[PDB]
Amino acid sequence: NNHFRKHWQRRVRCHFDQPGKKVTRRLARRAKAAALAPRPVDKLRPIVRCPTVKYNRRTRLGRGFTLEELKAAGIPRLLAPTIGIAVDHRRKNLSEESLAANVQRLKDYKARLILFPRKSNKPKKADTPKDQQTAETTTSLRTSFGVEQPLAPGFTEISKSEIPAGIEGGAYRALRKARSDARLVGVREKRAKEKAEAEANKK
Amino acid sequence: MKVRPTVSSSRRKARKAHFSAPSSVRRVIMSAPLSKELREKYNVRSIPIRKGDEVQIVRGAHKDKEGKVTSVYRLKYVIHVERVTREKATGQTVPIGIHPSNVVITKLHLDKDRENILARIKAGREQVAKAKG
Amino acid sequence: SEKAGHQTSAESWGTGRAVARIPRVSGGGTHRAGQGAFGNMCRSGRMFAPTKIWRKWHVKINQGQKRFATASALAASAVAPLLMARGHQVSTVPEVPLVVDSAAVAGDAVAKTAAAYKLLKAIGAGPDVEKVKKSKKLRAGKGKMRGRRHRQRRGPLIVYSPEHDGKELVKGFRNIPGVETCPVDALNLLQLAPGGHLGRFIVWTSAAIKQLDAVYESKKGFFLPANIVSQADLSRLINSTEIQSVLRAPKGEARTKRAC
RNA sequence: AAACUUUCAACAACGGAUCUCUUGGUUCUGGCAUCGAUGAAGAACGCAGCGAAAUGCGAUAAGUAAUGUGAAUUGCAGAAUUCCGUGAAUCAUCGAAUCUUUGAACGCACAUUGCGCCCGCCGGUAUUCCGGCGGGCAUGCCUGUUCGAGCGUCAU
RNA sequence: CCCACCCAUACCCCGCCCUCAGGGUAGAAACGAUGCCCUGAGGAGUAGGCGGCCGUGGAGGUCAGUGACGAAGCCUAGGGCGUGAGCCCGGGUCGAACGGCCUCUAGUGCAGAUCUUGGUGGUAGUAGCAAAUACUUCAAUGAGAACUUGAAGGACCGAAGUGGGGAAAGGUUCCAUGUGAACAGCGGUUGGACAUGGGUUAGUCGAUCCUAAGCCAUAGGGAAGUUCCGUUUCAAAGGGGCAC
RNA sequence: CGGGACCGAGGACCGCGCUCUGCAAGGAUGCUGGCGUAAUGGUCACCAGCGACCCGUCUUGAAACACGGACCAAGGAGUCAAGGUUUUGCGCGAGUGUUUGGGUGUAAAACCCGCACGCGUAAUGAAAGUGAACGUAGGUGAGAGCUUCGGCGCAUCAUCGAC
RNA sequence: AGGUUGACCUCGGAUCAGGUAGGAGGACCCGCUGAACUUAAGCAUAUCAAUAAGCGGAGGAAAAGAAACCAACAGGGAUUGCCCUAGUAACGGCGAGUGAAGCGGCAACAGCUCAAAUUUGAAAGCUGGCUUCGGCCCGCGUUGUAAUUUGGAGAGGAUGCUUUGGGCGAGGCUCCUUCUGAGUUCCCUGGAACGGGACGCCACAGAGGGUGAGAGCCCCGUAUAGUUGGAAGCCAAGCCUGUGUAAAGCUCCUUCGACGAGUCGAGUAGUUUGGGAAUGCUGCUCAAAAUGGGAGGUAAAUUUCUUCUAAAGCUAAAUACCGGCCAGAGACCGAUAGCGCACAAGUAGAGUGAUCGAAAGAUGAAAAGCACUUUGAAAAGAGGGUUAAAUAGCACGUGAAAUUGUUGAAAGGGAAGCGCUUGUGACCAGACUUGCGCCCGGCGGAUCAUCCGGUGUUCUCACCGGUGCACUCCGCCGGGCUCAGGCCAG
Repeated sequence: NNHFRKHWQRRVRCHFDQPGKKVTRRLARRAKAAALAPRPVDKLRPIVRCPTVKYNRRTRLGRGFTLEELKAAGIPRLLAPTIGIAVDHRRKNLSEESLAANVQRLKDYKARLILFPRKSNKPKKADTPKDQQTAETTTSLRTSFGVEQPLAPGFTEISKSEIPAGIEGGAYRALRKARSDARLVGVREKRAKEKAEAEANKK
Repeated sequence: MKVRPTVSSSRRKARKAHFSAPSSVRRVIMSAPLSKELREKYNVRSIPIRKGDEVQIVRGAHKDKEGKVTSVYRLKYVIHVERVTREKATGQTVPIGIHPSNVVITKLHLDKDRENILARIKAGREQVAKAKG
Repeated sequence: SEKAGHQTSAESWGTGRAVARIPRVSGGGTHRAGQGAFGNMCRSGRMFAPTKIWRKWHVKINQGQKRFATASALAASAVAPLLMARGHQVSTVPEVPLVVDSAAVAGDAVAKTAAAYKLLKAIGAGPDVEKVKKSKKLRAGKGKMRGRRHRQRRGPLIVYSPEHDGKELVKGFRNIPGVETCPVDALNLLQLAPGGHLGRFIVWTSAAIKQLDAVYESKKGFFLPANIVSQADLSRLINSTEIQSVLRAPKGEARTKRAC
């Protein structure tokens, strides 16, 4: 199964520039950090759960925080991208748990945020005072605000008295019954409708 | 070992630069050491050579001969010293080319620009020695 | 170049009675006209199987085997016969492995080349340094035109701890020919076994020799390998009482008399 | 026996292999973004005391100005440089200039150094004639100005 | 029918080489144990298969390697080692680098390909240098004269010329002076060769102007487009005069 | 009991023996002469006796035919990449693979890091789907090796069962 | 005056005032157009290939891009690129073959602007001309220029708090500039030390090159902190000041909440795709809607559900790069190699033309490139010179072979060459030259044996210092003797 029947030699890409490109990327990152100092080099990202049944076990970083997350955290949507927070207006919060986790994440960031005044001689009440402006900082939000628990714990200890009884009939039989009911949902509905029509006709 | 990325240790590039150097670069290339008396007087080790300097030949078959520099043939990378000549077939006198790194300057042809050169070299050497000390 | 030998217009003159059927340069009025072209046997033609940049230049090696080889080279560096068999002048070295106090190298103590050279002579690496100094020769071949003009022997390798000794000793040792320096946490097999030959002469600092165990404990996925042989003294094993007491009697001698 | 032919050897020829050399190729890597109607790329013709080419330049023509350096250039000739300096040099840099005939090429043409038109200035006896010099005159399109055309729609 | 005799790489005995097989060799006075000692058998080879070695360019290590008191290369009726590919040394020449060992690496080994490029033989001082009727004498020049010049003779073209001038094409071949080599299939003092200079003068001769066959812009229509058609068109395409 | 030819492998002793002060018994010593250098030996050129087709290619079964070769120097043809497969060496091992990337660096090297991912750890069916112990992971016959000498039985093979 | 005088609209003129386009380059990029060799036995599906050639249009990148997306999950969340998905789903005569995407990890991240609304208590907007730089004009424009709003919303309300403008600026960074350590010490070879030997020195510099032969210290440079002088930008700790006319954000809400048409979609035709049942593009015909529309990879009707919100627009980065400019490198090539070109090479030369397209590097450290004499018409030759060498003479480093001349040797009655074995002649490499051991004699010395002390070792062996006083040791010189020695032989 070799696909060499076209003029493949015109489109061969070698990668001798791999260490040079790593050096170029590191120089660009150092320049970006020096331009952004004392801000972190990256923006804060929310925690989202991967789609599909293969990957819904694991969480990861998403694009940006939702508008309802920002509203529940008390950060206006025009202020948020100016203080290192990514905003995503497309994502919605369908469930309470992800919303609560990302709201707590935003609150921890806001509690650890040091906001310098726009004019040094005229600080405002929303600004961090000068005698709190000096503290140890982080320059990597992907590290200091990473995904701490991407997966659930695979091991947990409980007492023998707290062992669950289990579903009646067994887990295998419960799976078989659930599959059977899903396959027979429409047949039973049609049969019930026909029985109701017959009962109405010959009541 | 060289460290700076603008420095090349290519032999081909070095020889191309040396043999295609322009005249002002060749002036720096044909430098000569000063005598010990001149070194202790001026705190200068070497200087670009020029016409009117007095030199002593310390290498080659004309070693220990002395004289004034009569010509600086920068095109041939050579200097001519008076009375350091040879006889042609015809009985005429032809100058013998000497590389300036084979001579030592015993008397400097001095003018205002040469004094400025010596003064700024001495000042730089003293500044570097003071900073490193 | 991929276009080499193919920047010509040339056609074969066909089967005939006179000349070979190689393609020949068309036209006239010049020496090239009528001459052979495109063949690997032709002057000014394309070579057979022109070299390509997508040749496999780099070799992927397992990190576990790299760590194994580095550990073996470190173990071979502590065997004084192997240092002599690799050619290091270590007859005046007081102990192998040679460990110098970190107070003699830390900070700016050997930041000057004269001080570093004096320390090498004091600890006994001086004959090896002089061996490198006297070994310089002009290379035989085209490597002289290709930027590789001289060859010389390898001297001592100084292994240091950057956290405790600093990095000014690197500048101190840099200009001495043959003397190499390496941090204890980034040891290099190309330096530990030059030319694939075991037994490099190494000068250790006390901080580096104290940090080596933590260096090898911090390597994830690697443990120091177990040998297939517990006792390497074959003479001791063979001439031990446990083996000798159960042997059969000898059935002959080292030399056999000729019968007929 | 010599000559001749052939073989072997020394020296001499023929020829340019071998060895060593390499201001050149080849491949990889890093950096940078900058042509032109303000006339480009390309072409032609010229320019040095003594050059045909290569190189450099454009009638200010192997160059001018400016800045820097600080005593050459060199094949010959001839001059230097007040050397205690507005300064040698086939020097470097380069921000000011010059930049022939052309070419997208633009008055119309061009297989012609062909033929015009408009406006100035100068000279020759000159209100009329003759000559020279300078500045202009392509196409499509946009904004605007101004001069217009049509019962196309109207007011009066 | 008989007796003797001749010789194959066959058979017998002996030595030596290689391969295969079977044994020995550590309380090691012990060994390139990848070694050594003992014994036996066997030996042709195409396609084909496998092993070991030799050689070339380059890389790491090493030999405290060789070298202007001569590296590499080259020549050698001069030697030594190896079954062999090869390796080493002497002598001569020469002038700036090079080699051994273990690994690494490849554009790595030639008699052929009517092979490629370059160089060189026999043929061979050979075939030949025989169309266009034809040359001779004296003098000069010069190192040198059949093919330079002057004179003296003899001829040929024979006015549809071997004459006198042009168009195309060439581009200095024109003229004077000088000239070694090369070229002028012989020679050369001569030359359209080589070197340095000189030479082309217009209101009236041509070009320039006109239109022919024909070609190209414009209006306008095609075409993805480079562009195609169109040349009087389905174009507001301009001249003159007068004015209190 | 004579006559002649070719050969002398080995390198302390050990053995088989005999005719037993010793020997012809598991392989040559003793005595003597000339010469000590081109004498022996070797290389090259040539003569002599005997021997001896011109190489390569092609074809078929083979020759023959046919093709290439005036001579010399230098050049000159199973390479590289991707993917399989079998075998050898190596590391780790129900796991294995750092090098997409990140950290770091004496800077294209070396060193370090881990999420995912690939392959393996489960198969089968078109699919929906289901999914590997009756038994010291079974019986029987062999089987290297070990054994307390009664047996226990590796790998592997054969055969009957089980999932 | 009304047969006049005007307002507009459309269409023209002008060397009108001011601008702009064209060509080049095209490696990479965006489109259009578009093969065949090849691979399929042949061969019209197919493959090569949505490639080469052709045409148009950009930039330092282009393009794409803030969902009419993916999905079906506990849901992700603009674009691009790498790894993986995956040689998988899928497509395919008579089979050769072809071949994505979602998820996941990573590099890099950045978001927005219109149309559809009446400013209507005031076109609040703008090109151009003239300016005394205050403005004033000629106009554009209501067939709509500003503000406000863009679906994430917004408009209107309510409500009470928050928000803002200028000017300095320490200092830092980027780019050219001045300057940087140490032997030409002594001896030998040599034409020349940069070679060999000795004695030093520098080193954050022992990279590279030059100099009469391998130079850290002769020269340029090389390393590191800095240090002179200048220009233009950027970032920036802080510090002075105006304050609310106005604009701006947050919270809640009855209500309102415009949202792109010959377009979407359908049929058909061609082409294209893995999407030959599920792809995209274009042409022709038909041609929409308002919880509507698109999508949900098997055709259809009915009932649901989930996701976005097309038919208008902009936007850095991560990505590409056989073109250009600058630079650094290599287990690359070393003048028939390496680019066609190391040289006055895209040159000379050829062709009407499109185009085709070479050969060709090296005296010597320095021209010191041969004075002068002599013979020749000259070229040159011979002397004599230069050079370290002319066995380097502008035919020039080295100087192979084919092939040729001379000299020396030899062979030859229609081939030579080759194998085995003598001989002749010529020319050679080895071997050998004496060693060891005794017995006497003569010399020259006490590193004889034992003992003592110290030291080292293998812990019982040695070395060192004292002791020997010469019948003992160690060399030398004369003899004599035994043994072993080279070649050919009996």
